[PDB]
Amino acid sequence: EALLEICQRRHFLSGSKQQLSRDSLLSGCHPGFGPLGVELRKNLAAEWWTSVVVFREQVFPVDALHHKPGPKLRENLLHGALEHYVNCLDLVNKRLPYGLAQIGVCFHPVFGVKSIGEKTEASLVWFTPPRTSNQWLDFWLRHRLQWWRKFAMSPSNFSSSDCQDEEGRKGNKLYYNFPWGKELIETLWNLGDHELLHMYPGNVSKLHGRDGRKNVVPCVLSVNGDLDRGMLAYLYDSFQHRKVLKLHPCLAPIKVALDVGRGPTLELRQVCQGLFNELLENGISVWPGYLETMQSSLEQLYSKYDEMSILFTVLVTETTLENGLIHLRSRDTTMKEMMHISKLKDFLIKYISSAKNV
Amino acid sequence: ALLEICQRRHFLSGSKQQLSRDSLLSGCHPGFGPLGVELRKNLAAEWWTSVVVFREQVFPVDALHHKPGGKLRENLLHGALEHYVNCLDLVNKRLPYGLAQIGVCFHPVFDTKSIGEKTEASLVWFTPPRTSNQWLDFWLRHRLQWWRKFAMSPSNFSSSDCQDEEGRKGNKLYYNFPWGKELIETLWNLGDHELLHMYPGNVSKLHGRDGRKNVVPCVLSVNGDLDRGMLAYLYDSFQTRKKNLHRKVLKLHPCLAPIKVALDVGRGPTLELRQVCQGLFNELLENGISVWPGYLETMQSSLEQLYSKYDEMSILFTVLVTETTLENGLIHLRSRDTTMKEMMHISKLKDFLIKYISSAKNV
Amino acid sequence: MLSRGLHEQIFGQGGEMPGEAAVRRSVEHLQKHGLWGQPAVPLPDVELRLPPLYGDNLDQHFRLLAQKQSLPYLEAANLLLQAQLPPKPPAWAWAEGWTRYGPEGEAVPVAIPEERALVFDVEVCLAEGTCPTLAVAISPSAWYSWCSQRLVEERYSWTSQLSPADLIPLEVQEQLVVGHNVSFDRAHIREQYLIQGSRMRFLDTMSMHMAISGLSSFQRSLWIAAKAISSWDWLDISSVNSLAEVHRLYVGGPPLEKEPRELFVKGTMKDIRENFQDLMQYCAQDVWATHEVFQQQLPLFLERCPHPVTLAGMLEMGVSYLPVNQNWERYLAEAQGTYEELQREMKKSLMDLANDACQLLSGERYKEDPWLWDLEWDLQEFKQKKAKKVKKEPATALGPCSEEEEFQQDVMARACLQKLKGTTELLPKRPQHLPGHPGWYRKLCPRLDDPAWTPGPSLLSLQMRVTPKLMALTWDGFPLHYSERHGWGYLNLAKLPTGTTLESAGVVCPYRAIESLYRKHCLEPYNDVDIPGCWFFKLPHKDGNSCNVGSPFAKDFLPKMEDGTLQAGPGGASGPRALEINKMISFWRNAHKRISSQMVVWLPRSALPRAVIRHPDYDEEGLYGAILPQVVTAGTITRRAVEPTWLTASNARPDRVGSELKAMVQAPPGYTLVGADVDSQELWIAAVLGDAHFAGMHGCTAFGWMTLQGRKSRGTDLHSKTATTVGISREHAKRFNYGRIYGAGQPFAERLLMQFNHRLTQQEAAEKAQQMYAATKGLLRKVQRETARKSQWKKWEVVAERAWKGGTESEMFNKLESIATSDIPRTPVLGCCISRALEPSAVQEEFMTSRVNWVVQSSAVDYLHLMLVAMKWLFEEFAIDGRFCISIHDEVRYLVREEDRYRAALALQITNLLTRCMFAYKLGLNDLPQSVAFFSAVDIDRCLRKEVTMDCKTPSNPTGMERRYGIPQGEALDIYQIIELTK
DNA sequence: GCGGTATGGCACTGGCCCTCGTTTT
DNA sequence: AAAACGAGGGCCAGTGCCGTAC
Ligand SMILES: Nc1nc(=O)n([C@@H]2CS[C@H](COP(=O)(O)OP(=O)(O)OP(=O)(O)O)O2)cc1F
Ligand SMILES: [Mg+2]
Repeated sequence: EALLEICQRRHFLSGSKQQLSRDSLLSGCHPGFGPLGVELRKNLAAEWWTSVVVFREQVFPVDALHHKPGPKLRENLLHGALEHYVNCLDLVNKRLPYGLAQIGVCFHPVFGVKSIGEKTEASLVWFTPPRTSNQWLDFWLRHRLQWWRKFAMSPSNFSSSDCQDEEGRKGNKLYYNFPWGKELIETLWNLGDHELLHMYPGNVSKLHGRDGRKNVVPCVLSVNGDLDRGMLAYLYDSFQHRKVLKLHPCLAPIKVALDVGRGPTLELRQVCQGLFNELLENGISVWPGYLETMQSSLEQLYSKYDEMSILFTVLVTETTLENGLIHLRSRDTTMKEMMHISKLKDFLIKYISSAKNV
Repeated sequence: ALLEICQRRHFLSGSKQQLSRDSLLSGCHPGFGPLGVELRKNLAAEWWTSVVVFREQVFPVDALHHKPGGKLRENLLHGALEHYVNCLDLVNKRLPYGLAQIGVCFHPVFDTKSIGEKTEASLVWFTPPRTSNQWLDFWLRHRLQWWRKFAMSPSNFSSSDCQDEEGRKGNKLYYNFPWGKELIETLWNLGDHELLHMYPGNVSKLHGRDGRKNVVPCVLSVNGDLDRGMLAYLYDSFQTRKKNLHRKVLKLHPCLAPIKVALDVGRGPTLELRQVCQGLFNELLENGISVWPGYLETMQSSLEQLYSKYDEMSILFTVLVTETTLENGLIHLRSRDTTMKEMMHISKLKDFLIKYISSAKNV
Repeated sequence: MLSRGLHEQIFGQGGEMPGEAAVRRSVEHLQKHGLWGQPAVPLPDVELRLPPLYGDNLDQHFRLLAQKQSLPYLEAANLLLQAQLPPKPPAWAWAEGWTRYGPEGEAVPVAIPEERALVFDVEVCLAEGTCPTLAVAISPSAWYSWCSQRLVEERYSWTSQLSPADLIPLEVQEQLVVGHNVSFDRAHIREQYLIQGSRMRFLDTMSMHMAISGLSSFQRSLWIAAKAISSWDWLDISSVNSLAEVHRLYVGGPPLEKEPRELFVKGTMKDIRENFQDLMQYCAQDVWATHEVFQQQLPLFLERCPHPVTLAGMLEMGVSYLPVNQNWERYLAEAQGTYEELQREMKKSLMDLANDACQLLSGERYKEDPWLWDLEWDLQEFKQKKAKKVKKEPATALGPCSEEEEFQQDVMARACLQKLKGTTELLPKRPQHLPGHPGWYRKLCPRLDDPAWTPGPSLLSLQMRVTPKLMALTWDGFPLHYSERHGWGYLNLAKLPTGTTLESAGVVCPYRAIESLYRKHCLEPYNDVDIPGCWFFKLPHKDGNSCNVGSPFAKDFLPKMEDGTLQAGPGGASGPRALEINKMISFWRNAHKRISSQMVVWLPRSALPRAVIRHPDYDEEGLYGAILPQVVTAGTITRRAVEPTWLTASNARPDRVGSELKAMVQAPPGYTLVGADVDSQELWIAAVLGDAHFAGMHGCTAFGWMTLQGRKSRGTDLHSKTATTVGISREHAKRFNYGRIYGAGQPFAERLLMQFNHRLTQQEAAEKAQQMYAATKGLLRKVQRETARKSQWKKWEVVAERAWKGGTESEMFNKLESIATSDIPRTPVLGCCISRALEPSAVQEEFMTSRVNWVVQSSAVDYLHLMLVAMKWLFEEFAIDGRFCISIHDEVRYLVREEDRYRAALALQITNLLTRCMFAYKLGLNDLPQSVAFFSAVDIDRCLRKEVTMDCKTPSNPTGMERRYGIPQGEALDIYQIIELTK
């Protein structure tokens, strides 16, 4: 709709005129991403790795090869995690069931001639005994659903479906309502030991891990989420005469932007540079609109900063060079406020830290 | 050339015996271990911090791994060059400005027929022709400075001034491995040739405001192999005469170190208020510091064993929780740089770790 | 042509003054000495139309010039002397700008205090400087108090604008400002930073005090100790340069009170306004005391320094000017970055060595370490007190699953954790340093509650006394030590006994690892104490040392580090590299404060010469500004310049970090600096003081002939002739000669020449004995040389003859002592007496060397003044734009423009010629040699430096940065006359 | 029989004064 | 419960070596 056009003028996506359709975006075919989309994906992947690093006991990060080891590109992100299974058995001391998480750029064929598409997906291979495989699968189902639910503006938009077959005893797929069509966002399967037993026969005496004075070949849980589809999901979830993207604070790429109000004066640039350094010193993404070079209107400026999903806009007028007061302006409430420049850092940090809840 | 056993025992690399210098320098290695990919993670993050974030006019770019028209990309420079116009639109034609990206590249290699992939962090710096060489020297000095820190011996990393076949100036960065120097990062000043070839029609969409006039941007480029860099720091961390007493430990910089602290349980056995360890664990990971859990263990062995086990993993501090700490509140601590027992408080330990890393980042 | 060297001059037709007997004695002297192998190489004579002389001699020329150049300022000073003082106001006005206090101390709002002359002392809050905040100035008419814009609470942004105090009056005579350390106040003047100007000059009471009754640093050291038989008679006739002290000296009134809180340097802007009235009062007391002191000093100074040349010379010497731009800020940033990097590397290596050496604490294995056994090695674990009770021991008091139903057990463990946390805080008190680590390691760490805490062991040094012993091997030995001196180095049988006993309890001292280390060293008390290196057992004593001071630590022994002995381990070339790192940042370590804090005011595009704007340079949004060097006009000795930063500014070395500091003073576009360096001044001065005393001509001495014989251009000077003996070129030979003139001590010349030549002591001693011929000879029981033909006699009464003393043969030290024996002014020529504390009247005086040095260096400073007034005389008379001066003792650089540079260099040559002719005339005859009349090197370029070609370290590429090049000069500048119409 | 004239910095040290715990109404 | 004395760390100035220039 009118969302795909505000992602072009605000550089969420790459420059395109024909491959800007929803079908091409759902496809791996690209025209990749603009800086905003890249930062959004990086924050998303960071929160993904954070939502699995808090998980007890221990999950080890790995990286798989992209091409075929014997000469070709990878489709799934399971094989490379299965290759490092026997190795990562030593680090866990073969003690308990354990997993391996990894985020990578996987490929898939897209159909004149046919081409190839890319997608950045995050996978988790959870090795666990067959008797406690299904329960842990339901566990991961709940935790992943809640994971998508946290940063969501609406929990009803994300759905969870159950399924099964002959190869997979029980599997679950996480869908997302658009609502132009519910789409796949993440797959959760419960593959048997067959996949692992196929690449190590044998003598298979290495594969079985200890499970309380018991030797047993572990069943394999296949978690596989898409961060591109997730990015688009949150983008469509944030789209709200107003055209403002209300992305989650912890997820939003740029969370603050500061310009000047008084005419082009060096001192204003000095103060703004100071605030720039102070805000970047505490890990706060800030857009520098004080460069500037003209500072035309304020309404189209706020419109631009709202289409870029900036949490707070800051204005450094000439009064700031006297009292230190500065012009804040929210996004979710769009309230024109004013506060001292020294208490800005603490306010932003506290506001970001207050968004940490489940 | 014997620390490999330390890399296999504690997985900073693969456990395969076939890990020759060629196999590691070509990028044909089966893959890095968890500690290795974590080390590379923190190294790449430290790149991203001291290249993209602090310096304005630099924005992240997402280049694809292939071409729409099988072989892949050899460098992530071209894909960044493709995003020149839009990134010019978001900067309002204010050059100099750059595009940075950390992506894995694929290099064809004829083993004397295979293909070796390796992670590379590249930055393409679009700069006016009037100040091309100045920015070249600037980035040379700053990249070299970025690589000379974190090192226990900065004298190994060197730079070389070299010219192109046409005459274009450029600089290479080397690290002194035990078998000789090796290229780890390359800097070149491309004379706006490729950009002219990419946009033959309208060259008006390429003009960037130098200040009082719009000019055709000269294309600077710096590509840094983070795999060879990770191996370089991995070698630099490891120790060499009349020391009279030697211990096995790799001294990685506290910033890029894979696992920061290591929590364990002492005395031993003690049940069952050991749930405090979980508290300290989540409290630690909440602040973003890596903590190794020493709960479920088969040892039950000499303290020297797991101390050396932690020093082989370059773990900064070893925090020990015993029953006396359960009584008062003063846990034990053993630094890696200087093996010495030290008592400390809990939240004081947290803030000590945070301040340790934060100040380590500084001078 | 003629008389062995003279040029065509119109400075007096006669003249000889032949002195046939005298020149016969000189020729006979120079024959037996003996030098009679003349090279006969006539220098190219120059024929040019000299500027108009005023007559009769050049003495009255320079006198009239100096008088007319300093007449208005003398009038103004006289207006200050006969000034009737109006009383201090009852209250100070709290308003921005100037406030005039006239009748009954009323407040009259004024922008600029229009006065002929006034006293001045500015104030500045150091907490957020260097911007002026307060000022007080009294005048022969009324009082004035200036307040800065710091009266309104704002969040200012200091980029050093034109905020400093305004003092100069507009046109569309004239000014004189006196004050204690007047240069500092000058640096806070709004109109002194402009490229053009200025009519306003300054008079320093500190410099004046130094000229009248000054004293040496050695005298200062024991003057303040007042809290060598007749060395305490000058204690009450002179004083230190402090304001309270100089006031207690020249006024002798009640002791002025100083600020007890030091609020301008200790406190912030907040606590200043709270005590504004008081601080204003203090400033008023300061300017008042300064006024009194000035009033009492002016006639005294005029008496002791009768010649106006010194006056005008002191007037122009105070108005220095250094033009700069953004490249200054770039220089600061780059140099500081480099410094922080090298320091980071060094401290990283050292702390790495300190960390891996901390492991040998367990168990008691440090006692075997031949380097690490002197220090603490402590093990603390304190402390706690009992509060829990009673009578029970607190020291001893594999199942697989998948549970998650206890979702809130995490917050249970959290609650347990926090509840456990806040119950131990009251057990200790003040967080001490880490007790687990040894004492030597505790001292080598920053405090935990320190705002600038860095991880691990910091404060590593270089140049400490722990770390050098921590690693370094010691001169073909193993241990190094310190007690009264560190490891002995640089700056008929003898035996010494030995001993070894135990008694308990002292620290254990190993001496087997030492012997074994010596074994390992040679694997590739006596004997081996002379030339080889070895350490004994205990004792401790010298037992074979050359230096009588010691050297903690060896920081300038690179050739004695890159030749084998000595080296370090572990290990390799880490030693010489560490020494290199030390040598690189040696300058920036002891100057970075003075350089970074060195303020600079930027002038906008509205207050600069538009003729520069017309010049094809802006440059690209570039900021142009300047800084006044802030120099004390006259400091001992003799009345030389004294400046904290720019006088000790390092030269252009490819080794030092901030070595570019000298070449950062970049002249504005359209302008260029033209300067010159006197070659040579003090040598030729001594020469003249010899030949003029011996006879009439200039080449009638053994020493005074070689000075004016060599040419630096494709030739060999006297310094260069002594440097090619060999010999070491060239500054070293200069510091050998000039050190020989002012006391050629045998052991000093020994260790010096041996330090510079690097050889063996015997041949060196032979060379010295060969060179000691110059000072030889000299003069009941006594030295076997008197006025009688023989010393041996029987009961011969001659106590009336033991009053004469003087050397013989080559040198002329007899005259330098002749000026050092007079109990009367001793002022040659000119011609100004100094210090009632060094004058042998009522002084022992036992300060001979300082007085010889006083003579020759005063000749040098009067030379400087003469150069100044001469350069000023033909810069205003002719169309030569840019009169701003930048002088460093011998060298002097003027800020001219690109179209008047050659004529300015010509002015320099003329100046040098006239000054040389002055020194020649003041002793006779007016005739002067050839290879000494004109400058040999005249630097003409954008930034000032040493040689015309300049390389550097920090920016690596000099011309790579926006620079130009230099031009040697020369003989080609002798074609552009002083007249405007040239070329 | 004595190099001189200046400017600074850093490390080391010991004495002044404060604080805080230990010992004491 | 309440008064007193010794141990620890910071602010202070002095001293010993070194840094540079002219
Ligand atoms: N160690 C020194 N003692 C000195 O008294 N001087 C005196 C101080 S002033 C006078 C000028 O110093 P310079 O470095 O210019 O030495 P110079 O003039 O004799 O020789 P040149 O002109 O620089 O070639 O020499 C110099 C020294 F290096
Ligand atoms: Mg000189």
